[PDB]
Amino acid sequence: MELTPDQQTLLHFIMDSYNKQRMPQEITNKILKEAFSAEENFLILTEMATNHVQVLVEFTKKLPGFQTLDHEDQIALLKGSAVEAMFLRSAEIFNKKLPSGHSDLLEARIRNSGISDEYITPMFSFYKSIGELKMTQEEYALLTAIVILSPDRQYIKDREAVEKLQEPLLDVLQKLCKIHQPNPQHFACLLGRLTELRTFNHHHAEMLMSHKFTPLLCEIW
Amino acid sequence: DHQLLRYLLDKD
Ligand SMILES: Cc1onc(-c2ccc(Cl)cc2Cl)c1C(=O)N(C1CCCCC1)C1CCCCC1
Repeated sequence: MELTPDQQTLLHFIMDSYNKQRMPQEITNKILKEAFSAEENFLILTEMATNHVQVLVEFTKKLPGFQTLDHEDQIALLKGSAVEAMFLRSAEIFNKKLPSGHSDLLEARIRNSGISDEYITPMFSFYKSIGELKMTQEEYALLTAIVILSPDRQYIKDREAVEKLQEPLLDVLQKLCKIHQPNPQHFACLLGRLTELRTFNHHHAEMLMSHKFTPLLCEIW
Repeated sequence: DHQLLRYLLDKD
């Protein structure tokens, strides 16, 4: 029927950390004002990417139990979930945070930045697909926390300790789906987005092959 | 390796 006091606590802590995330106004302004060319457009995206990583590192550190993990496991989680967590954040920015005029200018910059349509087309399909679900802020926060605390990233020493942090989050999300949408396939649809995000590791890897970025981007990718 | 990443992780 409802979340236990322990599950409410976990959700509260995650929501707090999710709400403290902010895309600077300086960045939204650049989307609107900066010169329109492949080099300038690619440079704005590079800036947005660096900021997403900074925002996601700050969110991750505050996740319940993340700090109890080994420091080397903490880095493997950040490096392994980067691409996936960024797309999830960029989808929320594109679908919910930006005004309708700004989204249009951003799409125009994305499509004219040197990045292949082979990458850009499933990105926008994913954006439309996540937009269709009409996800609450709780669902975006929990999915982001679930993506980050994935126990099957490369170079994780203590996978079991990571599982113990991810599993109660999966339990909370399913319970929320039952409470908010008592549409019984809503959880399965959210899981579908998790597997859809995984395909982006492949499109990003093929893009990287063809220090044009930032030191944080070179380190995390 | 991961010097910038470690810094953001260890700050406060
Ligand atoms: C990973 C990753 O996850 N989300 C993004 C993202 C999406 C949309 C915006 Cl407007 C901004 C970003 Cl950062 C993102 C990423 O880093 N991208 C995107 C690649 C697919 C086309 C859009 C840009 C490139 C990568 C090369 C360097 C420049 C930024």
